[PDB]
Amino acid sequence: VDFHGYARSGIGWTGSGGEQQCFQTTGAQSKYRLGNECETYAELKLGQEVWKEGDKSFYFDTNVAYSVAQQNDWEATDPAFREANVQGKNLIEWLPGSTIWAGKRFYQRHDVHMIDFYYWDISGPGAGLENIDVGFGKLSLAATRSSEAGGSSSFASNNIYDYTNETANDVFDVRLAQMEINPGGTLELGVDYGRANLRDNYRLVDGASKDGWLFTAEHTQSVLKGFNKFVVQYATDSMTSQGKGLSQGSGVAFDNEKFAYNINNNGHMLRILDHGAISMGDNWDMMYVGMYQDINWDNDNGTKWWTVGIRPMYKWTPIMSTVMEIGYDNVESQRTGDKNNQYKITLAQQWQAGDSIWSRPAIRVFATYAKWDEKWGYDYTGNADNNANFGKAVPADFNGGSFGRGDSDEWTFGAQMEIWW
Amino acid sequence: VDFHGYARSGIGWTGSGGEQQCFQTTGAQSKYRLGNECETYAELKLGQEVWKEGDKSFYFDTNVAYSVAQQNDWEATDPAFREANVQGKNLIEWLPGSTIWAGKRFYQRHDVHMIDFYYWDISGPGAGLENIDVGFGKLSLAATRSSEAGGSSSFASNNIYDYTNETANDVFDVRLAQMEINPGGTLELGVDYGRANLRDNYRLVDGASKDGWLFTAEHTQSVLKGFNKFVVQYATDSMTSQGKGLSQGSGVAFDNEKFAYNINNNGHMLRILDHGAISMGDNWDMMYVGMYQDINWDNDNGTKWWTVGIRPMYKWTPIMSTVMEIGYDNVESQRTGDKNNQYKITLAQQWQAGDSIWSRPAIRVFATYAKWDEKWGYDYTGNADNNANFGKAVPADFNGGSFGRGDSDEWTFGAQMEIWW
Amino acid sequence: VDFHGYARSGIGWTGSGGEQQCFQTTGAQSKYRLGNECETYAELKLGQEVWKEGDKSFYFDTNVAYSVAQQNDWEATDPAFREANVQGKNLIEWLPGSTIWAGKRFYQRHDVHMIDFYYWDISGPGAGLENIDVGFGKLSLAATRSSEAGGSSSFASNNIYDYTNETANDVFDVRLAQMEINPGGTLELGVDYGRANLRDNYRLVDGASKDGWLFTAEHTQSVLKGFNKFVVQYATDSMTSQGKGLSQGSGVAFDNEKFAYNINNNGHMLRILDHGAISMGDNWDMMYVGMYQDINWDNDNGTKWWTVGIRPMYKWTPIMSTVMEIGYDNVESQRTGDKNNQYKITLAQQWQAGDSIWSRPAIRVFATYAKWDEKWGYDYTGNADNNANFGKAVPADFNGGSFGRGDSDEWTFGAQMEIWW
Ligand SMILES: OC[C@H]1O[C@@](CO)(O[C@H]2O[C@H](CO)[C@@H](O)[C@H](O)[C@H]2O)[C@@H](O)[C@@H]1O
Ligand SMILES: OC[C@H]1O[C@@](CO)(O[C@H]2O[C@H](CO)[C@@H](O)[C@H](O)[C@H]2O)[C@@H](O)[C@@H]1O
Ligand SMILES: OC[C@H]1O[C@@](CO)(O[C@H]2O[C@H](CO)[C@@H](O)[C@H](O)[C@H]2O)[C@@H](O)[C@@H]1O
Ligand SMILES: [Mg+2]
Ligand SMILES: [Mg+2]
Ligand SMILES: [Mg+2]
Ligand SMILES: [Mg+2]
Repeated sequence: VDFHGYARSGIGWTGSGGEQQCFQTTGAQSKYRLGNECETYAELKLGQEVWKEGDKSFYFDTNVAYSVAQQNDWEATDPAFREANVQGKNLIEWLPGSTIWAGKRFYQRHDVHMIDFYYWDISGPGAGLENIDVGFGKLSLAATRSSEAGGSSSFASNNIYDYTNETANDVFDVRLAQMEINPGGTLELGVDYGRANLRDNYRLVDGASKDGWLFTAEHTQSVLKGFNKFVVQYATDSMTSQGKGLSQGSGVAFDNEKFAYNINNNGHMLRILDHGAISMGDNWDMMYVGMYQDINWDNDNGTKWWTVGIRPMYKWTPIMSTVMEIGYDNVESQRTGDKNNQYKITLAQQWQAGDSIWSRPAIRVFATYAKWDEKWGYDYTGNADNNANFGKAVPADFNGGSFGRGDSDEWTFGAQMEIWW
Repeated sequence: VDFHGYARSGIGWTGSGGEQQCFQTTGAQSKYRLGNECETYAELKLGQEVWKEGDKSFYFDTNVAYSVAQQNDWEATDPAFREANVQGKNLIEWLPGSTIWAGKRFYQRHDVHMIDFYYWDISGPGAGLENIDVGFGKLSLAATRSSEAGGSSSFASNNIYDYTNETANDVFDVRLAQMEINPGGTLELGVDYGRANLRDNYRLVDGASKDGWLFTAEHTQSVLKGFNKFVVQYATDSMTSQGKGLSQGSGVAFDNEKFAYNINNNGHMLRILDHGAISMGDNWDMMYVGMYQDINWDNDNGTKWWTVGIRPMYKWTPIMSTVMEIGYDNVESQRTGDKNNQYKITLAQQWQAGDSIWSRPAIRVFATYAKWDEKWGYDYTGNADNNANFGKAVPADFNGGSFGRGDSDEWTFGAQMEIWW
Repeated sequence: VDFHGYARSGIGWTGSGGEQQCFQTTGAQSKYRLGNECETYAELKLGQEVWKEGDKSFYFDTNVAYSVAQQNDWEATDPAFREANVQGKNLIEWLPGSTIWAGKRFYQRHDVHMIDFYYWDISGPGAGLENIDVGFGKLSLAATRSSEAGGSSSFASNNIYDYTNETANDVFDVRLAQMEINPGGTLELGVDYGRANLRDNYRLVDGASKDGWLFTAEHTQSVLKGFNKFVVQYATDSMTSQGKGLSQGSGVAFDNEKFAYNINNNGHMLRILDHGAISMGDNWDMMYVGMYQDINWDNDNGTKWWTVGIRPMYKWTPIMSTVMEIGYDNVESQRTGDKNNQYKITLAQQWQAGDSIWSRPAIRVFATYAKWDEKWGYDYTGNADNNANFGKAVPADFNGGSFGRGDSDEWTFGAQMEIWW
């Protein structure tokens, strides 16, 4: 039995009092994670190669995930059963090296570690034919499923409160990877087509996006004992709200009282991203990100987000290091033109298993400082039935209220482990 | 650590739109499973032989089961903790080869794979003394527990709404197996006695079945590189509603609003079943079932169910096959005499680990067609307080309503893995 | 992968009817467990040494716990994710042999097996530096976290119903162990300081304990092939309600309707405990406890509890034994001066893996008799809003009601396994 997974767990304090607090910019889809993670999260994977004859094999893999508040010993939770799939490798003679698979799977996910941000993730229930050797690269085909909680009506209606039936969304994914385009440099291209897939006689609200595309281009360059990844993605309509390869064609969301409201996602997203991790000598490693993400919707409630950060690591010893993370977010509301910004600074002393910035496990002792200035926020007051602005970006002081996190400061400290195995 | 279990997971589409739909006859207790399974289901077993001295050993076994809708990646659920037991083998010198056990256990279950139907299952919390060598066969004794959600009142009452206290049911099970009765043929006999087991001063509703028996006879014949099982079972009163060896003596059920209603199970069940799996040459395997099950209740709301189906497999290659499944159900309401029927046809291309129809894992690509014609259904409209017919079989058009699945067609397709290890 | 854990599971009957019932004295914090455990409880631990170079290593450990009613096969539950931590051993050159750790962990827990009673348990999310070699002993430092469900208000208020915000409690723990003080005798000393840790501008109710101390002294003596532990603990204010090393500074509790009520824990607790397990020849083992615990609160609602019990084991054979357990509880309400008492007698035939009273797994067949006489109980009628006495000790016949378990008898029997591996 193969035992693999991911986990993080710790204990933290907020400088002004109480348990650790974590700092994310209103409107940003990520935060700089170092010394800024407020939950115990674990994935326990049990897998096995259950049959092997020569070059041919079947591999079975599972994944059970737990997320708890880490404020107590006994923390009862609903585990998420995320993966259960079988991979059949080298079973098709005319397509040597290629894998056939079906089941729930984390399918070739692309992320930026330091902000824990997945930018290409179509994971879910699915099936496909992977790694077809096409001479100048590897071709992979897959179909995966996601579902919105409501969005569909069984009868013709102009009332959005009738659109409460779950709507399956399908994604069809084609990727062509490992194209050697320059010395030490590979290129990967992907296309995703996603669409709401309605039951017979069901309908989406008038104007629903329904379907959409996501186009990806990723260049990977071997540099300074590490790598650089330069990414450009462009998404359309139904693919803009999740933004990582899953479709949300219904354009319907629900408040806490189960009232439906319209979040039409017609429009486009442009994401330009560069990240990597490099070594400078034998004492220094560094991770870095810079990203510009523009989500432009027809309803005007999109966002324009810039991020940049660095995470240098100084190795005193093969297992002991000093790690620092500096991260900056700036988010502009499309609706109001206001801007939200934050800069976060973390200092950590770390013991890790190996001398790389990728080495895990790691035990950290840290101190974090964040300073933010938010001039807008989302209006989630009342409910969607009472409030016509429910879910719209709004200036910080709209109607005498307070929206967004204001203009303030805070520091946290504590200890944490992180591991993948 | 031994890692074992069962899992199935896939992605599917309904021809008229939306996610895969699965087809079961109203009134039947099973469906033809090939290309007709609409959830991700997994049992993860971790066990260990924790002590061994010579012939003597203790084995520890567990089982955590997950069932999710396979419509999304993150699917939070309540896992069922189904097994946790210790088996002590060869500990009693005067009963060589026998096992003593206690804990929650899947105890000698008998099922028909292709319709995923358990016909002899008393699994639950329990204890027993298994495999006593009695010369001409093996004798096993066990006691297991189940519990109805309500059914018991703490005081004398004529109001069925007072019978809301959980009622434990005990089953006492004696089996005599492995009797060689003919060349290549074994016989197994079993008796189950089950009864509601009331707390001091609690009561069942007047007329409650209370207790009941289940008698089983199974003949196993080695034929054509596989087997044939011919089964006859007869159950009485409290053993008829579950019908696999667990008792439900209280005869009380609850609607969604927690209103109690009477489902007295006085009466009998006769089940005549034949199933097996045979090989025809080196290229053909086949599974087959035929069953007749008559549940005759004093209240007239029983059923009379006929099933038959076959699942031939053509082996093109040692790992690649074409599998087809054809299944037919016919259910007659005891109450009205109407009939519900369905025929399902599935075609699949499959890659599996081995050249048997029992070989797992298996990756399937399938297409399923079902056609049904239902003239009756159960009335679950209103609640048990408003509706005197709550839970009764009822003609399809009763009182201008629509009951059962009507007279229609549908086709589905998709991909799926199944594995036991 | 290392597979470790704890589990118990069985089936039982109550002499007067229905499923097994378990017997605990009102006011006691424990019960004599043999033949007196009414649930299936399991901890499944998966761990791994993920990196090792010479003397240095990192160990990763997890723990998922399940507790179900063992009344049915399919028992869906919320597993508790109790442990997820990394232990870095021998990483600090100037502190040889010491371990640095962070994550959720069962930290050096001290319990009395036979009454399943933890007397020193600060487990939870935490971090620390363990086993510092200090010449004449081992020094350990740790900080762990716990949280009360409510207790904090965001604004100044005299209304206890406003104090509904969770309040983090921190515990700082220092232990000095393994001091050889006499031949075959070790001494361990510990100090815990715990305090409610309020968010900025939040408050506790007027008079809240807020913080407190727990002082522990444990002497361990090697005797008669086993051991004797003699324990003295003294706790103050916020450390008295949980009583094992976790703080509950807020002094606020909630009824079932979410009404807050005051359980101020100002006062002190004195615990004097002696327990051990000894061998008498080759045929006899015995576990025993004696404890006096006095919880003296300023509000008068504390308790004074005496327990004593013994568990002799007669070994007929290396794997087969006859086990008996006799246990007595006596609890006096501080408020009324009434006394609750119970004596429990259990007889079991057992098969176990090894010839010790500590050997597991064990398969038991038992009969239990309990006789109790309770002259007081806690008033949990109405809710905290209607009832001024909510939660107070009260004479058995207070206001014509019935409080406590009365004056009665009962016997149970069944089978059970228990294992740790
Ligand atoms: O698939 C990535 C996706 O998973 C989520 C949970 O829905 O994040 C969790 O899982 C990740 C590993 O699979 C971790 O990186 C992350 O810390 C954890 O919360 C989404 O947030 C993420 O986009
Ligand atoms: O004990 C069989 C019994 O389990 C149920 C769930 O209550 O079926 C689940 O478990 C079986 C394996 O233990 C699978 O065959 C089945 O697919 C799964 O749903 C009952 O349906 C069944 O009678
Ligand atoms: O840490 C001990 C603490 O855990 C509890 C559950 O909250 O007990 C459970 O876990 C123990 C093992 O970790 C078992 O000994 C016990 O039987 C089980 O209920 C608390 O009751 C106990 O104080
Ligand atoms: Mg402005
Ligand atoms: Mg008719
Ligand atoms: Mg739940
Ligand atoms: Mg009195």
